Formats: sequence, C-alpha cells, structure tokens
Amino acid sequence: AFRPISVFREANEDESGFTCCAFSARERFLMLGTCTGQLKLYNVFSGQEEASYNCHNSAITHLEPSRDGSLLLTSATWSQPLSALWGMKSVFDMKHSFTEDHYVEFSKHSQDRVIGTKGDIAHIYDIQTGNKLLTLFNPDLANNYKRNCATFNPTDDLVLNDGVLWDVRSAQAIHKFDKFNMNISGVFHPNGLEVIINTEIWDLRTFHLLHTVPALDQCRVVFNHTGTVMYGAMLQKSPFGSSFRTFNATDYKPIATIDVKRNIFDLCTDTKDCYLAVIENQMDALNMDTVCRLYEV
Amino acid sequence: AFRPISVFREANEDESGFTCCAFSARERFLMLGTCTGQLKLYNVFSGQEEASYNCHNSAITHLEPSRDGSLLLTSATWSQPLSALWGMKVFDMKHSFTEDHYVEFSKHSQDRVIGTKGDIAHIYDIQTGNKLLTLFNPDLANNYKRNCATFNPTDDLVLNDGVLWDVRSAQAIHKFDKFNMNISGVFHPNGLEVIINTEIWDLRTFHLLHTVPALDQCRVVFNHTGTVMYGAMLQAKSPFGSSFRTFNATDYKPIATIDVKRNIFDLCTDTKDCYLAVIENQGSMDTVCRLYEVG
Repeated sequence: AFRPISVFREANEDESGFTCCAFSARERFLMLGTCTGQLKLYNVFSGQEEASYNCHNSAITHLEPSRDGSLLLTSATWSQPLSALWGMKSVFDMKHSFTEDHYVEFSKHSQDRVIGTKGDIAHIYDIQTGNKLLTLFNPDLANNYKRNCATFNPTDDLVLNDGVLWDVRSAQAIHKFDKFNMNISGVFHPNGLEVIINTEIWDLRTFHLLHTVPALDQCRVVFNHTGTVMYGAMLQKSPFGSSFRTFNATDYKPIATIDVKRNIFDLCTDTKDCYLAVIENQMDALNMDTVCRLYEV
Repeated sequence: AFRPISVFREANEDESGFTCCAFSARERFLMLGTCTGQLKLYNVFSGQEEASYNCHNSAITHLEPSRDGSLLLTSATWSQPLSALWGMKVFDMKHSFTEDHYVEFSKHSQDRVIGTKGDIAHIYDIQTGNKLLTLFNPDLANNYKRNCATFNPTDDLVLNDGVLWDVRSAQAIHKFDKFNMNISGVFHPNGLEVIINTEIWDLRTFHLLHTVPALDQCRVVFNHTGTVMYGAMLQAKSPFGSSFRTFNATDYKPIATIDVKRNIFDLCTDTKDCYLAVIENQGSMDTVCRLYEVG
C-alpha cells in the first residue's frame, strides 16, 4: 500500500510553492524546487526546512540530483538559461547552463554527460567542459512529439529522442519507432531490453511490438531503483492530474491506482525504495498552495 | 579494528556448546543457540545467562530475530521440525517449518518467512503459518549444494538456487549461470546488485559487474548502514574457518582480514554496529561467544 506518514508545506510562505522533488544523497533529506525558482532542502520526516538556494528567476519544473551527491540538474519555465547544472560540494554554484533546453537528464551508467531537450532536438553535453558534444535531429525520422524528452539508455550507448533510437558513438539514427500518439516520446526500461513509448512496449533487439498497455496513455513514468515497480501519472496549471498508478516492471501488470483527488506536481522514491514523496496542490485550483506528502511504500 | 572485550561461555558446562548468535532487537541480550538444540539468552552487560529454552532436538545452526523484537526464527541440523518460528513477547513456538533447513524473514515488511528445502523455496505467512508460495523451476535449477533462498530488500524479488523470481507474479525472471557447486547468492542491500559467490551481477540488466575472488565459498553479512560487508569462507565441525574478511560494500575492495586463530561458527553485529559477537572454538570442542568492539 501507500500509507501517508507526513506532510509539509513551504515554511512560512503565504502560498506554498513546491513544484518538484528528489531525495538527496543524504538520508532523511528531500530537495524541492519552487515556483519562485528556489531549491530547498527539507528534513522529510520533520517537515522542517534546512537550507535554501537561488537557482532560477522562474518556477523550477523538474530537477535531478546525481547519484554521487555532487551535482544537480534543474529546469525552469521561462528563464534564460532554461536548464542548469549546479555543484553541491563545498559551495552551491552554477557549473554550466543549457540555454534553451527545457528538460535535462544525466547519463545513467557513468554520469559524465547531460542530455537536454529543445522541442524535437536532443543536445548532449560534457559535464567537465560544458561543451555541446552532439545535436541529434534527423528530419526524415522525426515524430514531432509535443512533449518529447530525450534520454539515455542504462549503458549510455543509446539515446531515445522523439521516438528515434540513436547510436551515440556514431551519432546516427538506427531506428524510428512508429507514431501512435501526439505527445509522449518514450523511455528505456532499466532492464536494457525494452523501450516504453506511451502505450507501446518495443523490443530493443528486434524492434518488434511486445505489448500494448493502454493504462500508460499520456503518462510520465519512473521506476523504483531496484527496477521492480513502475510509477505512471497521466499528464493534465499542474503538470499531472490527481492520480498515479503502479505497475509490475517485470510483466507490466497493474498493481494499484492512487487518486489523491488533488493535482500532482511530482513524485519520487528514495534510493532504498521505502518512501514516496508526492507534491500535491491544495481539483484544478487557481491558488498555488502545494504540500509534500510522504508515504511509506 | 576489532578489539576483544569479553567472552560469554555456556554456564555450568565444562565445555561451551554455542553454535550461533544474534543480538536481541533491543539488544539487552545475546541470543545463543547450542549444539543440543537450546536457545540461551545472555545479558550483554552482566554476562549472565538469563534464560534457556528447549527449541530443537538437534544442534541449532542459525537464528534470526525479527526487528520488532516479537519473533525469532531458528534452524537445526537433523530430525523435525528443521526450522521454527518462536514468539518472544512467554517464549513459545508459533509455527514450524518441518522440512526447511534454512529460514529467513522477509526484509522490508517482516510479514513472511522464506524457507529452503534443497533446491526449493517456500514462502509462509507469519500469522497463519500457511505456505503462500513454492518457488521451483526445474528448467532453471542450479542445484547448489548450500542453496539458501532469500528475499531482496524490497521483498519484490527472491533469489533461490541462483534463479531470480518476481514474487508478485511468482515467475522466474532470470537464471544466473553456475560457476561453483555450493553458494547460491544474496542480494546486496543497495538493491542494485546480486552477489553469487565470486560474481557480482547487475540486478536490472543481469550483466556481470565484477569478479571478487576473495568471496569464494563465503557467507556474507552487512553492517546495518550497508557500507561494510563481512565474509567468511565455509570449511571444505565448524561451518567456517578461522578467519573472516571485511570489504567496502560499494567497491568490494578488502578492508581487513581478521585471523581469529579459532574456527568460527557464526558472527553478528548490533543495530548500531558498535559490537561484533563471534562464536569461536577455543577447544580441539569448546565454542564460546567472544564480544568485540567494532573499530
């Protein structure tokens, strides 16, 4: 099940402005982005604010800490730059920024690269230099997904951008997956064998259709760290509706639907896959007044 | 560093017959199984025996207290039942697992027991004692001679005989190939890796990550933060030899080799990893429990 064990808001703000979250490398701490462009560190159990940093001059949409705790990616709404890489060692400082990329992720195996998305286009950057190594766009193969989000596979040898599979080493498109929806561009399964593009599950080896899972329509997905559970939430303002769903990652069978009856902004699980944090707005309310709810998994 | 503090010896015996050890949940006592099937509780502060319970009609091989202090698993050598579950809140037998020679609790939520009978895993409900699942796929068996089935940290997966199972679907996901005759493997507490003898496998992709020669024929246990792994090599009598090794749990690099110069039967640490208890043969049998400061 998912048992709520705590809730908190942005401390001492009239309107609580949490927009996104990720568990920090430090146990007991959650990092939260806010609608005024700040990064907050909270004790997730006590709900007390620890620290605050200034990142953007507009709402943070999404963030991702590196596994080693040294780096953080943020993206914002209408700032220039739209995304940035922060050091979180001795001093919190901007290392590099990614001009017009509205979404960024780390590489997965070795976190030495950042992949950013601008519309239909992927940009790959070196963390050390900040240099743009690659621009991935093929006019013949584009799907023009409206919510495209480029991503590396588990071993960093492949990229999925706009439903197109790229060999990173050669910088060549090797396969275009056919289009079935307007918005969702897809992710790699952590098993390294399958790609999940909206409702379609494709075999990475043969490019054959393995399964159709209608409940995944218009969902963003995240796996737990052990790769046993997949969380999906349907896109809707707030990014998501009021529900998320879990699936068995090993067979795509549904486990549970959780409807919190309030718009969801983000969801994350800790490295030990014991806790879920969900940002929820206090349906389709005009007032921004979010809370972070912590669930025991 | 492991600095010896003191020894618990079996009260009123010329030779001590301890075979296994665990700290109690709240850690006021050490729980020590014996070669005649008794469970003895020793006060850690005073060193004195506070209780002795008749658990099995053969030597206790292994035991595991539940984290909440309410339950204890035991396993024994011969006869029947080979394993049992005991209530710690009057001491009594709750359930027995007649043919399972090894048992463990589930890890994330301790509502289940997993037992091993040869190549077969059995999962039981703690409350009812009912067998919920039997996991065995003859297509995939490795027939490890010292197979011990185990849950992963989230309880979503089981490793049995080197085969990875999805518990929810009760389906074998993957067979890890066989490179030794005995050791069937464990999950790393980090949730990312499987440790099967000398092979470290990626849990998600199943690719080989590392070879760790020093782990050959070892049983392992981690500190409670999962930063240190203890390993002791089975004997080709004492289950282990006279040394154990510690390893950095993140990179599998050795930290220390501890030569006890006495054969080891078991070891355990407390929740805060301040203490290590080791069952050591002083004799040759005279198996005492030596307590060490960790460190």
